[PDB]
Amino acid sequence: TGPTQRHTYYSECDEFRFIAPRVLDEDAPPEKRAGVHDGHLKRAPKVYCGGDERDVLRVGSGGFWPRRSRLWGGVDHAPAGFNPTVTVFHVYDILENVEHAYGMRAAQFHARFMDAITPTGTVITLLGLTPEGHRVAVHVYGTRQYFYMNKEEVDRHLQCRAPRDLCERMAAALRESPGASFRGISADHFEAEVVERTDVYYYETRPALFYRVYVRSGRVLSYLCDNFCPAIKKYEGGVDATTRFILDNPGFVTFGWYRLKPGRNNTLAQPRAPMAFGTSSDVEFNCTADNLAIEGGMSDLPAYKLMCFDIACKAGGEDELAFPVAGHPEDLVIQISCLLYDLSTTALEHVLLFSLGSCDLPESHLNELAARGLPTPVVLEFDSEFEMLLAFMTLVKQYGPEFVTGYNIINFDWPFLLAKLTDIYKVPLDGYGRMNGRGVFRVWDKRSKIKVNGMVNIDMYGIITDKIKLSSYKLNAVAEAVLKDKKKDLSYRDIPAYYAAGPAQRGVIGEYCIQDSLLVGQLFFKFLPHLELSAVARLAGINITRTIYDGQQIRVFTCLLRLADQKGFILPDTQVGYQGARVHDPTSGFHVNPVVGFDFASLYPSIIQAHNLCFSTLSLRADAVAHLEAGKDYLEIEVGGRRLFFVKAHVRESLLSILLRDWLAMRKQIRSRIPQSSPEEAVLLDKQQAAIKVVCNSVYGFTGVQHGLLPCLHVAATVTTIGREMLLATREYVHARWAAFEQLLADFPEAADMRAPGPYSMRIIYGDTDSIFVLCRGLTAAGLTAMGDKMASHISRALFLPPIKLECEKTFTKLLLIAKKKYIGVIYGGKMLIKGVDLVRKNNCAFINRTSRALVDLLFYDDTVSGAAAALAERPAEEWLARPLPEGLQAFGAVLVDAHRRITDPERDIQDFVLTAELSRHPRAYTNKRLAHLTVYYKLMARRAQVPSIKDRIPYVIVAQTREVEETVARLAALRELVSELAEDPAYAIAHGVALNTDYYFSHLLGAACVTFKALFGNNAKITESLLKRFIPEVWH
DNA sequence: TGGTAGGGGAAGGAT
DNA sequence: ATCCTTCCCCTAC
Ligand SMILES: COc1cc(NC(=O)Cc2ccc(Br)cc2)ccc1C[C@H]1COC(=O)N1
Repeated sequence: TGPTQRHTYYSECDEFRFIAPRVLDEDAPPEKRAGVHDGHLKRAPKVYCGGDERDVLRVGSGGFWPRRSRLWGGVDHAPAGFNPTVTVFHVYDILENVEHAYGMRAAQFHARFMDAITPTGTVITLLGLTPEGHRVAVHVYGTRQYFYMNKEEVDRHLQCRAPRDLCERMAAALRESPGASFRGISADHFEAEVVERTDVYYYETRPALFYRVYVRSGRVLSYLCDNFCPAIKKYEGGVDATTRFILDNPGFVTFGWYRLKPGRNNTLAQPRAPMAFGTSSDVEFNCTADNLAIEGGMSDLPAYKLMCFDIACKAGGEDELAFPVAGHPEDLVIQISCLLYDLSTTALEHVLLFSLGSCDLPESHLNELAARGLPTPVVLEFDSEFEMLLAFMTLVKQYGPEFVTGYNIINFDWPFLLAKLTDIYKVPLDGYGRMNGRGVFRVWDKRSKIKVNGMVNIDMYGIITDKIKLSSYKLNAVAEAVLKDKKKDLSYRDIPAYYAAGPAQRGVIGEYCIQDSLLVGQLFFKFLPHLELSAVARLAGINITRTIYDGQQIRVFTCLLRLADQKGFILPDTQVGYQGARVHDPTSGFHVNPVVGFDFASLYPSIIQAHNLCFSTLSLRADAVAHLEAGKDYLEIEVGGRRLFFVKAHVRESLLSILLRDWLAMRKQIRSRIPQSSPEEAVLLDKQQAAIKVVCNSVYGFTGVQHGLLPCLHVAATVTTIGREMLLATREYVHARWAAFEQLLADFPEAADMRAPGPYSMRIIYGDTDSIFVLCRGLTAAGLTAMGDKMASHISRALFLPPIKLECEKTFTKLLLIAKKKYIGVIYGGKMLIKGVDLVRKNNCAFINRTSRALVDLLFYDDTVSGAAAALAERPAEEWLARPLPEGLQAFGAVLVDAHRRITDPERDIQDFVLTAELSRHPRAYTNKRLAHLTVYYKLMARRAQVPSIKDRIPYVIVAQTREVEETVARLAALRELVSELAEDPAYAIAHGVALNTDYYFSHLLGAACVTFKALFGNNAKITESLLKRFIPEVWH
């Protein structure tokens, strides 16, 4: 009969816009080859491979790429008698769409589903694979969204006193819509129960009656909540139908192994006829939700496919050396490297190279690849850009990669390709996902996102930005840093030349793209982001896509929604806040005596658990808790100049406390199975426990997001206030109970074998949020760890309710208290520890980092300069503006002056002198507008360079003042109409031979030394700079 | 729709 | 000139 849902992906083409560079035409004179052919053409799109040629949209007998498609434009390319009986299947993503009966009356659906989507119904599509390998999609009918409104509040406000009345009023209100979107919608299209529930906020809140309204269309529900009865609090109206499917059917997950089973009236699932399909899948099914169950024994991934891809483009305008722009039809997409792996076997299966102008890849590349067990690359030759892109999208639709990865493909590759397919060549994308049409293929620019239905996009860029700490995230730098495999860099400045020389010098470009994509693939399967995120999704009841791109809040919200709905609440729709921690004012300096480091194990979550903090256990009014005994039944606490009451556990158990306790016991359970488990299983177990730790640390934050979903800043500020009180109490306890060594020996008969020469003292020296650093003069750092363990156990037992726990983690031999939240120390195990200083701050140049590192390394791993710090301590350090520095410090001078050498002596690496700085916002919204990386940004923009994406790190260097520098400064100032305007791209400032500001980098090295070593001189900065000048020849001051 | 503390460097105004 | 403010980077919990 034909398809029931029109396939919008291109399967036929007779005429297209042909654009291609004239540089590829050899029979043209070398003078008539500069421009770029652009114009309409009326020929069937074709692709060349290995001397043979075939139409792009030709599918069947002979193909150049692999194909996993069945339907292709109403053609059933499946061997007749293809009726694989499906029992179990894995699910990775879930689609939420709408289906109307009038539309589907063509398709031969069972009566049940047509009843489920009578006027309109919401259908939940599970996408995945069978164990055999078949692509599968099961359509779940019956899922209904629903939301609550207070009955006593609606009855009186809408002058109605019955649920059918509410149905009438909602239907009517939807009729007189702006655009008459819902014409003819009547009251019988809604279901309205009356049910008893309790708002989640405040303990005083008692149950009441709420209308529950069921809705079949996300559009209808959205419009209702947005402008129905704006004066009436609406509950759980944001809960989408997928979340209802997961929560209301207990046990289901958003990622894992399901099984079809008999249903309520001995109902079986029904397979769809191919002409009814709505996905690029091999078999599809219709079922109600009771036809589903979970399969338990299954634990391993199925044959999901991962496409890693990178692109490379060339300009075409008057300046072919500038950076391309997808909006200009002259700049074109020249090459696309595309490699497909199997995710269950982590094995590369195919390599493909789309190219404008045929080529042959270099032989060194081919030999390396063929020798590394990899497959034989297959090049695809195209005459136009449209044919190349159309073939790429046809590959995407036919092979149907369930996962897609690359590097910075969110801010460059996909937006370029889709801007080409959209603005220039006018191509619909809604079918080029998993759905045959009406799908999702958008790209967004507090985070950039890429959402493709049935296609999981994981940009390894973000993965590395979160997991690895670097100064710049160029793919080669990341490769050398993580795999220790350096590969060739590339720039657009070199691409046109390599293209013009011919097929071999363009095959070089192909080698570069394929090496990039191989590297990305290696990173991917080292970090396994798919398994990590899939485990998070399974934990939070949220589909993998929203797991990646839609933030954290949604996860905690979904689990809390599950628990509250289970326990009789309903979450109300809402759609520097509170005093944080106090850093213990440290008395600075170098400490050589043993230092002990205590800290709490998950302080904030344990506070929540112990004191039963929750939305439902909080109260702002005394009369609410005036009927129970203070202290024994509730906790009174003053937070932010206001009294708060938290009813204790035995009155009303906290929702947050339950979530935390269950998650924790779950984590402990799965971690107790790591030993007696195969490493294959142990990777999955570790990803699982990682996800659990993530959401557990996500609770408190979720509570503190003012104007977020379900915020309650009272809980957050109570948490912080309790933490501060706990630290203060720990300090005062250690001071008062163990001031006398008599007591130490008393509690622990182990300080006998630990009494040191000097006098005995024990005082808290440092503290931050959940940490205590205690000085132990008069004690030997022998087993200070193993005795501090019994100490912290004693403190926890004697001071804090469970599950609050204090542990002893590290004991320092020497430690440098620099300033607040900044310190360096040497652990008793010989390991160094650096926190807060410019050492760890990846915004400084590698030279000053290495220098300051050597300085501190000397300060800790050289006995003479350590004794010299002790001698600086012997005296008040105030007098030393006229006194001489002890001999031990000599070494410093040496290193310092070596610096000067490396600064001015050429043949040094300029990359060893680059600064970095992240571009936070869109630059138009800025208060100073006079920043280094902003200057570099605007200069890069004027120069038609690579405009940096909206949130990367920009590198830069500092120029010295010249006549050209000041002249161009005045000229740019007049065009717009010394301070650190001397900032330049390392690229431009190396090829133009620009010289660095030698004074600035030495003056900073002196500044970082001043900041790091002000501690040893009573923490005075001016004094430290002055007596630092005593390590530098005065001809440099 | 990820929280509060921090320190220190760059730039600019006020004392 | 000296400070004193404010913004901005990136840390530590
Ligand atoms: C690493 O330290 C901390 C990180 C955080 N992070 C966040 O709150 C970020 C966040 C995540 C998710 C959502 Br939704 C909202 C915000 C909070 C407190 C501490 C302090 C420590 C001390 O004791 C703790 O339990 N955490």
